[PDB]
Amino acid sequence: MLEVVTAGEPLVALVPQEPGHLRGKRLLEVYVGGAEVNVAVALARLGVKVGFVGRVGEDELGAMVEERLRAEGVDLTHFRRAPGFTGLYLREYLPLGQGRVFYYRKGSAGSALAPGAFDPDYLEGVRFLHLSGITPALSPEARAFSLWAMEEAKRRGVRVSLDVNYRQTLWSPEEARGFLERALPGVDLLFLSEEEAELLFGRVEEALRALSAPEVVLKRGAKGAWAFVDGRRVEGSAFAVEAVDPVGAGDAFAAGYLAGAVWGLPVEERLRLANLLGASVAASRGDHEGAPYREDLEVLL
Amino acid sequence: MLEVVTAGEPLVALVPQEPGHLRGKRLLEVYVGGAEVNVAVALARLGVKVGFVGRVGEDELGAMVEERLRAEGVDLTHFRRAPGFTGLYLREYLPLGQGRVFYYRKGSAGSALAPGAFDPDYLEGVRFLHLSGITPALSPEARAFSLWAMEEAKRRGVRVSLDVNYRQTLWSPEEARGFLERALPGVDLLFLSEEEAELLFGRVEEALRALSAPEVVLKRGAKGAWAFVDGRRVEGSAFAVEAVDPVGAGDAFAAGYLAGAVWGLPVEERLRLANLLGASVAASRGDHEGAPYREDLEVLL
Amino acid sequence: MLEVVTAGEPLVALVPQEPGHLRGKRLLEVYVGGAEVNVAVALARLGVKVGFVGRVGEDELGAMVEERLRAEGVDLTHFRRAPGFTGLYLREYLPLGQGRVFYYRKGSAGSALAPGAFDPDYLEGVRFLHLSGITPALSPEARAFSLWAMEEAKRRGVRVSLDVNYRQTLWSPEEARGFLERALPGVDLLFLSEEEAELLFGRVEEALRALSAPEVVLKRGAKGAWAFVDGRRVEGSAFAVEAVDPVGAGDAFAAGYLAGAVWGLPVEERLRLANLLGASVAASRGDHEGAPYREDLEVLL
Amino acid sequence: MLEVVTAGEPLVALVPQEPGHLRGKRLLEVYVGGAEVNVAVALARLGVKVGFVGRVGEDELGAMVEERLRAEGVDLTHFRRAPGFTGLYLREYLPLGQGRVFYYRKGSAGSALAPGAFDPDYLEGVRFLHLSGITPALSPEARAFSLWAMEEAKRRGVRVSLDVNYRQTLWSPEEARGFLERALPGVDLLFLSEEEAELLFGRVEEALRALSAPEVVLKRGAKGAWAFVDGRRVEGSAFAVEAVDPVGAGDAFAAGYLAGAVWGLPVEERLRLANLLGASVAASRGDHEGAPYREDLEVLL
Amino acid sequence: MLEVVTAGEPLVALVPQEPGHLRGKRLLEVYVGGAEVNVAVALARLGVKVGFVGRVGEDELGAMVEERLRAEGVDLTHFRRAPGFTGLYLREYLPLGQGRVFYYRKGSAGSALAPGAFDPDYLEGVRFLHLSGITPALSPEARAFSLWAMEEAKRRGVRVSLDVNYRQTLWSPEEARGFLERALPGVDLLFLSEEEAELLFGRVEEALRALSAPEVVLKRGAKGAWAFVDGRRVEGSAFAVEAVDPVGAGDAFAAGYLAGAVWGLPVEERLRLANLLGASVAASRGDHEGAPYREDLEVLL
Amino acid sequence: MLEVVTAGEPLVALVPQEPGHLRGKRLLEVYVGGAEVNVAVALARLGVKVGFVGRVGEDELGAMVEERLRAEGVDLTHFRRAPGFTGLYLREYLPLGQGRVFYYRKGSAGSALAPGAFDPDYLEGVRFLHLSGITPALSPEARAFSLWAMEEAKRRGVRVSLDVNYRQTLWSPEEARGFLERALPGVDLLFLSEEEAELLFGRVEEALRALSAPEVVLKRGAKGAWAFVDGRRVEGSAFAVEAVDPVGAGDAFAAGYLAGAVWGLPVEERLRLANLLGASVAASRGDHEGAPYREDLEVLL
Repeated sequence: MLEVVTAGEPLVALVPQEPGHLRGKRLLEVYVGGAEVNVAVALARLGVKVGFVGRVGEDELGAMVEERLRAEGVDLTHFRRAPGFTGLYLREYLPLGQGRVFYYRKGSAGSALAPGAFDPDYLEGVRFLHLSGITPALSPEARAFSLWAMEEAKRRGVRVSLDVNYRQTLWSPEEARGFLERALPGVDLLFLSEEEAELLFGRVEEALRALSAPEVVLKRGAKGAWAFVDGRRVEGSAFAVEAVDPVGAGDAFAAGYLAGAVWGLPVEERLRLANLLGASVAASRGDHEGAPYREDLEVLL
Repeated sequence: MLEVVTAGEPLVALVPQEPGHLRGKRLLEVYVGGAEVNVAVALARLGVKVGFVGRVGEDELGAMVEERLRAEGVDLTHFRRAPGFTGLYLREYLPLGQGRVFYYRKGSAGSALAPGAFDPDYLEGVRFLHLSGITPALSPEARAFSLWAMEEAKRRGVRVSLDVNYRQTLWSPEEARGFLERALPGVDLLFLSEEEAELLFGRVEEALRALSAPEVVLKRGAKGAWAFVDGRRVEGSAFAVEAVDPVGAGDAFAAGYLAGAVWGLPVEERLRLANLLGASVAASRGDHEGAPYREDLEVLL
Repeated sequence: MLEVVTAGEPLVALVPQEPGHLRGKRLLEVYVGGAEVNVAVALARLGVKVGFVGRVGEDELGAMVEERLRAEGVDLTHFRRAPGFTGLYLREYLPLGQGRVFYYRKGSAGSALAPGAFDPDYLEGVRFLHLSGITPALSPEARAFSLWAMEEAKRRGVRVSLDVNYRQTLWSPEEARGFLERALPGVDLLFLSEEEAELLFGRVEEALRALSAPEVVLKRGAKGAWAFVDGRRVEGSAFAVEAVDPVGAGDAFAAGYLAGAVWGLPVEERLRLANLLGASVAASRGDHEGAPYREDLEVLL
Repeated sequence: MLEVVTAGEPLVALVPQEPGHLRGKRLLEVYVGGAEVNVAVALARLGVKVGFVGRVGEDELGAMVEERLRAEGVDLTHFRRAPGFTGLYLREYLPLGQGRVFYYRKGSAGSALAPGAFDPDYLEGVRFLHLSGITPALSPEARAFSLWAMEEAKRRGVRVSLDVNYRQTLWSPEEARGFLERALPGVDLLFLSEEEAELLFGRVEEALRALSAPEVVLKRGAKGAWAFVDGRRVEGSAFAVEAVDPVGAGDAFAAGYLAGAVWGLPVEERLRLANLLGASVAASRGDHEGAPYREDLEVLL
Repeated sequence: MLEVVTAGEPLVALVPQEPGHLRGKRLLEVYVGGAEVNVAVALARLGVKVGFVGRVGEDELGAMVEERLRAEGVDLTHFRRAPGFTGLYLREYLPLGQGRVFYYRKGSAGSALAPGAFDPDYLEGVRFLHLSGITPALSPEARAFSLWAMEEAKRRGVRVSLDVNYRQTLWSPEEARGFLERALPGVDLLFLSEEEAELLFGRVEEALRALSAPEVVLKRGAKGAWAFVDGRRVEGSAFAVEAVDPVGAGDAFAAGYLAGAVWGLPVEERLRLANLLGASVAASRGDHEGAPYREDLEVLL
Repeated sequence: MLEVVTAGEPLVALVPQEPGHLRGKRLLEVYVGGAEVNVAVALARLGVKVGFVGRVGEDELGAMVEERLRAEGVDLTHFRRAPGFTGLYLREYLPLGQGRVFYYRKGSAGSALAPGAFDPDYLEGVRFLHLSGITPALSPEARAFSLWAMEEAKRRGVRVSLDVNYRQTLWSPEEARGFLERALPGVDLLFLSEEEAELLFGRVEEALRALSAPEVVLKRGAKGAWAFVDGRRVEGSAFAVEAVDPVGAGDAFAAGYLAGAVWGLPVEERLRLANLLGASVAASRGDHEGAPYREDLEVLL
């Protein structure tokens, strides 16, 4: 039976082979991305039974997303290609660290996701229901899907895990705050960035007051991160590793935390695991390339 | 002074390095494409003074299209980057020959082209205004621009050259037929393929009565091509070369025919030149990569 | 329910990117191969429900073979990674056509296959059990498994399909002849090439009297192929396409013929389908890369 | 006349182009490896007259090993391809530093090497006879070859240089200790790792007591290294350079030490040279790629 | 109207893809280089109106230099291909940092440049005239061109910017001192390296006495740099970034300083800008690849 | 003892990876070339004991040429690196077939060859001395060396083989004719192409009366070739293979003919062998890459 269920819109990533302006590249690398897609893959590689709910288009790029989700062993009971196109995006990372991203996903098959996008009995028996703030920001339907989804998960006695992921492209801090204001009641585990808390609440403190979920994980760059359970406040191991491709590192972190949770580990081990996946992904090119496999944690253990 | 002026929506092409399904590729080559862009660059390489009218987005792909046109020596007096994104498309050529394309250009800055897009006096003293049937098919504003453009060209004694290029993606054979029947009177040089004639008029014979422009060039696959000028029907040289990447060959063909015209060469030479350009492009990867330079026609001469 | 079940030793292929001696290559491409693996993946792409029975080692190459089969949708109920290593082989295609292969598979986890390797009830309700003459040649345990397998299939009314594939590396024409003469009674569909018939029976005529299975398909290079069913001899379509990487073409051929059979198509269509699959693979690099997807036969239809 | 003679089994290395699990790679880089092979190449590039004794198979990979040994100028009086195959291996280096290695060398032509594998008069006049602990661990014949070899070198008044190289794949710490226990009497220069001394003697101290050769070089990660001559104990320059591909760095270190010795340099210069080669190789991909040439030491001098 | 005019000889750079001796490479990357060429491109990318004076050969490499200068938007009123060849050079960067360069430019079309190489009225209205010490060292004609050029720039009320660039391949410290001794009277902005001052004057102090131009910029490795205006001595921000390809970093630095000057910025902002471009280029492979575009400075601002 | 001795200027070839103008390539492949070098390596691969006489510069490209010759087993007794640089050249093959070359070899260490370049006694006991018409064309010193060389060879009863290879770059058909008329008496085996005969004597008929050497082989494109020996005219096998990289094919042809001669094979076999070598090279990239190994002629036999 499923331990984790994540949902969202998968994307195909087009990245250059090295630093530099995208305008000067003549070759691009292809990867499968998407916040929840990255989390599903990372969990799946760790031995966690995960299911992914979503849609891709009936095109070559959608077929690519599906092969990857299937090769990795994700459950696609409610994942399928459907009329429409698969969204993609282009990334470029500049010499001195100032990167930029371009989207071609507006109106894609996967951006659809409306309430009822799958069968709620799927969630039955599942430990977690992970979502990302990107999804509800895609369209009104998705914003509705999100709420419906976590509500149907609560109704199933399933913990809701949410990764804020404030995408300024999708919506303004106001709408973001709005959704959160409405969604927060049902979140059990909330993943937040210091910059997000600060960009949506003024300071990394106010935010910690407002968004008071049973468990909050505040990621703070290379300065470890703090996990807030039982009013207590555990700090995480900072990392002195330099970023190869920092895209997807936050997704990996979230996945490592969930894996630890799903495996009933103390908050310290959950944090140690979170940035262990986060660091691995940050250390590799691609969105979730670098995510460690079960057998790997075992050996380093 | 300019001899030719083209106009349309530039596109960035993403192409795998060898045959096979796109779902399995991990690398894509980047090329600057677009029917009119391809003609402009080919003419520019042959030494014909050419200007391209159009828009790209204010992103990295748009900047890429601009440096390309600039590097080739295309006049961009009325070409510029504007708010919005640059359209792109993916290509795939299957082992046995069956190909497929995927577009990500809907709502791009380039498909905006509406009447009055450039200063008409730009066309003054110009020999040819070149357009593609792809342009009016992008939208009603582009369909209008098309007509307005040749109207302004005709008003200035500028020969109007039109490459049908029927794209089933954009419109139906009816709307295509509709646009044609309306635009034909302003056309002086019509480039047409057999399939289109049949796909739009039943047979390569009826299409020729209906679409009777002052000079009509009918491409016939490797069976050469026929040039209908002055009740006369010049037959072109058939070529025995295998297509590497046939995509931009028709444009290279028209461009060579135009260069031949702009130079006032006999129909026999325009065809020879047209077939030459088309083959060099067909034998190369990319949309217009492979198009020869004047110095090449000098030597081969 | 499964329609076809294949079984054998998977192999990882290492191939240079262009012709030339292997001693001079600095780069090798990695592909998943294996006669039966190739058939399974081709059928899986055509929508035929197929299961592969076999073992790989508990290494990185074995994990690679497994994700591939999983990504393609091959049932692996009885396929798994086991102690030992995964066999691999290097390939080399010389400029003028003379090729050479090098094997590193002796004692691999995959060449273990012995009688009872899987639960026989797996074959229940299955249309075909596919095997290759390469399998029984790997070892006496594999030679036994082979016979046991088809015995179990026949006992279940499952049609037994066998691709001779005489590998001089593994055994002599005598042992090959010996195995054949013993296995033939349990065979319903025999795929054979002219060279093998001659290399094992003197001439492509004697081999046909001796090896008289209910349905025998004799591949004849580019001279098409003959299908001998019901005293009838259907001749196949000859193809005029140049081999890029001929290696996995025979398997693609059998797979298409099997898909045609599983779909209950006339011998003419099985051959058309078999020749189609074989050509698409021959025109591509890799062992089974190039094999078409059902959606391709839909369109070409 | 020869200054140094090394012997062992050459291997061909298959490495991915970047970090990551071998299972996800589709391209591999080819290199010539083997402990003693790496030492022979490094010495040869420094101007030291070196001979290499060994065998490769009569295959493309063996031809590759020979071209490399010959291109570099090693003496192959007793090196030749012989019936059988050339051994190979696959390496993979994980994002966070946990690498793994897979072998396909068991039963290779080069694993043969039995006593008398060459003509002992070859050693006559030679300063050193370098061997690696990998060789005697390959087979009983090789274990015999080793002892025979250094015995025939002593009998020739040739110093024996041995690099422990404890390969846990070849044999257990017990057998390792055994061989050393028997071999130690004839070793003049022994190269040891701190981890080895610790893994075979409990602590980097006990080992220093037991293995008391006229000269021992204890490599200690990036913490320089200690050279033990005349009861004295010289320490080596630590290095603050990060590992690109640390494979073969120990071989390079050994080669630089021998080059210094062979050139009659004080123990400090021998150590400075040792980690100068070690650092160069560690700084490059491949097994011995990066080994500096004579002219290089000269310039930095 | 032009803000900056630079002149010299463009070169085509052949660099390996990674560290290592050029002798072992089998693939080389192609780039457009040349001290003044690099400066012109960097200025052009920043929005500064720049013109480049020079010559390339009538070969494929010259056509490549011109496309790049044109794509980037440099003014080529006085730049053209002319009978003769385009110079090239090969670079190699060793594992531990000891690189080497090989030239094939002697007698190239661009090495010509004699007094009158262009029309002095071109300089009219221009803020700066940048030159590099490489040019006058190429030939007697060029040495003459330099003096003539800056003299004609002074006569036009144009500030002369000179980057010493002591190339020991072109001339000895004596001839270098000579030219400077004669040229110094007309230099307004002189760019100097600490090693140069030291290699041509004994110590970074004497040099500062002798070469007393209205403004001198002394580059000091990663130790920032000092700008000397009004007897005052401003220091520059040191940088803790490691060199990817340090070739052209000095040109980029010079360009950033000029851009700041051309934009009337205080000496601190000129220095901040100088090493901002310098660092970007040092951070990328190629000669001027990595040079930032206008829009980039804006965003980081 | 040596059977053949070649001599000339080695060259390093830089070639793009696919057809197209050189101005647009960003990557170049590196190959060791040189008419005589190509012959030497081909013979060396076929097992013919061969020595190459020549010089390269003391740079990285020269070291590259040397390791190549050494790796192939070419005797370099009189080959060495000397002050100066190694010549290189760029190549470009256009889509439709029109090719162009660019040289950077003037004044190289290799074009120094003057009379007395090696010890004449080196030629003793040697079957053939092979030279190319390219050599005497490099300079008067090389033109002298050429004559001196064959004079010394003839004085030793060594057969002199000469491949005209008329290079319009080096000299005119008159100077070529002049050198020929003077050298011909010392020639025993003359390799000539039809174009050269016509380009130097009007028609492939006159050239044969004038240039009447003991054995003349006239290459005739794909129309095979004629071998004129003993008033007899053996016609060679025409080949129906498409040129991949035709550049070094003529040398591969001569080399095979020479190997055939050195082995004392009938003219029919020399031609068969010559055509075989030429085709294998024509079908491969590089100057002499593709040339077969003896073990290949063994198997194809």
